[PDB]
Amino acid sequence: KETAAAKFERQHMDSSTSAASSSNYCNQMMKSRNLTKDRCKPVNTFVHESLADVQAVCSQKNVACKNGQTNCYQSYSTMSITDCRETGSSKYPNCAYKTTQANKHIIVACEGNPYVPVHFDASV
Ligand SMILES: [Cl-]
Ligand SMILES: [Cl-]
Ligand SMILES: [Cl-]
Ligand SMILES: [Cl-]
Repeated sequence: KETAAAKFERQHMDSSTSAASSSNYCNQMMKSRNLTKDRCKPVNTFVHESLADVQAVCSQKNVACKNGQTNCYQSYSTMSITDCRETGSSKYPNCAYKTTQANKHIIVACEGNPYVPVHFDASV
């Protein structure tokens, strides 16, 4: 089974580009990160910063998560992110995604020792 920290890395980190390069970024990344294997994941955000900068958010502003848990943290700075969301013509397979690049604060839930990101809650 994948650990929660590893699953967060695979689903949410893309330190290899500074930003989505084109409209097809999401179709390509959602496929390569295996998020369209047995079903199309509906919504998924990739963060374009180093893994270290994203992990460091767990020591930044503590805020509530949408579900009410209190282990969420909001980055002090805005980060380059790309939101990937299925469009209307999307249908497993042939998943299809809209790519929206933005620079915003990220909110993640943290857990463990080391205390690292395990869920992406939202961006602001
Ligand atoms: Cl793994
Ligand atoms: Cl791990
Ligand atoms: Cl997400
Ligand atoms: Cl990096």
